[PDB]
Amino acid sequence: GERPPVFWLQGQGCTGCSVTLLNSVHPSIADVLLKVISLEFHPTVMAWEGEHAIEHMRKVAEKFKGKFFLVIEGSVPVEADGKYCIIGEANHHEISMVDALKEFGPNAAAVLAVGTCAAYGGIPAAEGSETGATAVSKFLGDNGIKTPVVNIPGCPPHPDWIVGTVVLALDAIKKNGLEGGLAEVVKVLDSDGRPTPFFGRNIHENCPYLDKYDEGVMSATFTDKVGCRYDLGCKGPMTMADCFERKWNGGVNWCVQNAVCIGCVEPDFPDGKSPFYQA
Amino acid sequence: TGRTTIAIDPVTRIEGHLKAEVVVENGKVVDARLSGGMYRGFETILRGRDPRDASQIVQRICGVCPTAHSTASVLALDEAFGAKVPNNGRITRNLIFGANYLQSHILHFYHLSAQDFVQGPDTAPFVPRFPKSDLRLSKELNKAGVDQYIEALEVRRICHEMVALFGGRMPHVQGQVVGGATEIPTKEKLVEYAARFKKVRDFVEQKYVPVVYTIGSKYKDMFKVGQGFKAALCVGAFPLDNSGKKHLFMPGVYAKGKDMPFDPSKIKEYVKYSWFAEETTGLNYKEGKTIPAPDKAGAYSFVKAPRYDGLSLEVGPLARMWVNNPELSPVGKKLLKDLFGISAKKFRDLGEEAAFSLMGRHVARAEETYYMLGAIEGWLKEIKAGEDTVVMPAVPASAEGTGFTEAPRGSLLHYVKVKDSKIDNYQIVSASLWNCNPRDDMGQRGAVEEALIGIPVDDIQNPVNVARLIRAFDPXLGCAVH
Ligand code: SF4
Ligand code: SF4
Ligand code: FCO
Ligand SMILES: [Cl-]
Ligand SMILES: [Fe+2]
Ligand SMILES: [Kr]
Ligand SMILES: [Kr]
Ligand SMILES: [Kr]
Ligand SMILES: [Kr]
Ligand SMILES: [Kr]
Ligand SMILES: [Kr]
Ligand SMILES: [Kr]
Ligand SMILES: [Kr]
Ligand SMILES: [Kr]
Ligand SMILES: [Kr]
Ligand SMILES: [Kr]
Ligand SMILES: [Kr]
Ligand SMILES: [Kr]
Ligand SMILES: [Kr]
Ligand SMILES: [Kr]
Ligand SMILES: [Kr]
Ligand SMILES: [Kr]
Ligand SMILES: [Kr]
Ligand code: NI
Ligand SMILES: [S]
Repeated sequence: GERPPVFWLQGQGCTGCSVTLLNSVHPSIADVLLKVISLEFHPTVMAWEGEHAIEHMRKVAEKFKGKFFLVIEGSVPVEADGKYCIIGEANHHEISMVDALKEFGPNAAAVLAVGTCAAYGGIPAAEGSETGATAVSKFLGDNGIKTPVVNIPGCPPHPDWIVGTVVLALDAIKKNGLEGGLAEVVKVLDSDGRPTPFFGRNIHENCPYLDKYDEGVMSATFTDKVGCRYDLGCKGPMTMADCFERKWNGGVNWCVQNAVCIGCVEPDFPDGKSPFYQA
Repeated sequence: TGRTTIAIDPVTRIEGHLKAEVVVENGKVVDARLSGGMYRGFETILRGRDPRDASQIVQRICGVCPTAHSTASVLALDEAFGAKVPNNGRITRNLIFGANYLQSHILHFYHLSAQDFVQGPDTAPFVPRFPKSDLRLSKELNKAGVDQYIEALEVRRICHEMVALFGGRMPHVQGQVVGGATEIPTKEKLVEYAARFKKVRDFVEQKYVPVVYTIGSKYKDMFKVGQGFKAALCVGAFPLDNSGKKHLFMPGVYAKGKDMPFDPSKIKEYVKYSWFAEETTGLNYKEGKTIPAPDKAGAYSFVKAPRYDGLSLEVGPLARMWVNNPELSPVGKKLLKDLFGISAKKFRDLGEEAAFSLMGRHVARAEETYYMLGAIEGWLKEIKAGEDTVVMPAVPASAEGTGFTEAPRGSLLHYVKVKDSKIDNYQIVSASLWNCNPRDDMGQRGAVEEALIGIPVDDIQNPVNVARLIRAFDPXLGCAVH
């Protein structure tokens, strides 16, 4: 089959969701780029630059109207008429993330909001912020764009969650065609827009220290790995993700083993999960 | 007038949102403005929180260098809490962080910079590009470039496995906190760490450091541009003892040919040309304030303008290898001879002009990667399985602290003021702030804006050397603005 065209736009992101993708193990990132997708615009890694890069994205977008996938990393700031995130300049006119999402969002086959920033607002929308950081879905609904949106959250997401969502959706489309599969993709989303293969299970319900939680056996220093981390601030109890099983960075560790879960996949992250180091 | 203005937005194969605007006359850059176009306001987000929350929140400034902000944060927290980090935890911090130096330098040369000189396969994201892209490598060497880019994708992923072993995950480690590191190294995981380390060691020794010198030899003109102010800052990093005295990189400033010691009170942040309230200009970080002003006439950037005793300085691997003047790697000593006919033992033998050059900065970064391999070996000798790595201090009611370190891209400090057991102020002064900033209140250009002066643009249709210069500083605008 064909590798669909993908455009990856960064709003108020830290580039963490591109880096975590580079850590994908099976398939590696190179297989993703050469065999799974055609990444036509990504400002961190692409060859061309500036106005030419934007005009290349717009020619592909015109060519493949309704058929291209848009990845959005980072949140969308709406205050100051979008001046808190300018992402480009073409034709002597600056382009805000507000502009870009209104340009490209209505013509994408689907939008993948990658990371908790994009999915839910996350740290840029947190108490103390001033920029109007808005989640992608809210922004699209707010300007009346109906393109389906998939949330792949995490700060950062696990690479397997990103790759995995893409492969599920591209197989659904191969199976059912494009309208058909995207309905099958939407069918597997929870009430927060997240795919249930990865965010369907609660951390706490599956933690290997659940025995100790129930025994009331609690570690009092981080370096004591026998007890449950609850008293140290573990937010497993309110967090739906599968890191307990697949773990992180080629399986060599994960947040509950090393320290605590800070609940980075959840819509209330970070404020509703803070303080991080008290229950 | 004979002056032609080129604008590039986005600058790609950097991190974050950057617009570059140059003016070209007689085929050479004669004036420049850099615009960091995206703001989040971490310094106001953090106020009112439990201070321990900071060592997580601040990492989300930058997913490429989150361990630098973690490190800076927990040092500020350590000082503010009065926490005496255990020795074994000092070293475990060093191992978490040093490993991302390797990831970050490998990421930058191969996956950000190398396409300035190497043509990728004929598929996106490697095409389309400038029709006259100025790519000089032979079919044989270009295929070397390509295969090593692909190998480096594995090498950098392994580096993050090394970070994660004692850090919990990467990006955004859980393993560094006030008081030390959260997970004592076991014999087992030290084995997994050293196993990965060796693969990275050999790729650094055998592929990365040669390929930089090799590609430079095909671009010797690129050692002759990009000098800017020839002024550099290092603020110290990776403590080697528990007294605050010896560091792998020791502090120092270089300006006007003069080495001088580093005095942090001489840091001030100007905002005349930055989108912040005019009344917040000229503040040292302990008194810093972040009041966004996105409509302020004359301003063109979300990056403040830091100056050291009024000097505009640059930071990063060049700056550190210059100040500290270590010995060059053996492969660097040899290849500087065979390919450049140059004889040199320590870093400053390359000379001011070649070191402070577009291709000089790439060379510094490769040399520093090698140097870091030695540090990591040493700490792998020193760490001791089983010894505790953390203490559990109480949050003070009122306190302040400052953490100084060097991020892969240069000097970093976090400052925290605690009041009523909550963050009252948190100020960040980061590496790409020193490099990618606009003009200060005195009209003096930022380091990169100045290094852009005299860059050749012989073909305005293919101004490839403008971004080539910028990429040599390894910019990340997330860190510059936060
Ligand atoms: S509180 Fe955390 S460490 Fe304890 S059982 Fe739940 S997820 Fe596990
Ligand atoms: S363990 Fe918790 S904080 Fe760590 S990645 Fe999973 S959901 Fe995020
Ligand atoms: N490296 C890195 Fe990030 C930047 N610039 C910091 O500090
Ligand atoms: Cl880092
Ligand atoms: Fe700052
Ligand atoms: Kr990517
Ligand atoms: Kr990246
Ligand atoms: Kr690739
Ligand atoms: Kr890449
Ligand atoms: Kr995608
Ligand atoms: Kr754009
Ligand atoms: Kr969808
Ligand atoms: Kr992907
Ligand atoms: Kr993707
Ligand atoms: Kr899915
Ligand atoms: Kr997809
Ligand atoms: Kr999708
Ligand atoms: Kr390349
Ligand atoms: Kr090469
Ligand atoms: Kr290369
Ligand atoms: Kr490649
Ligand atoms: Kr050094
Ligand atoms: Kr040189
Ligand atoms: Ni950074
Ligand atoms: S960075």
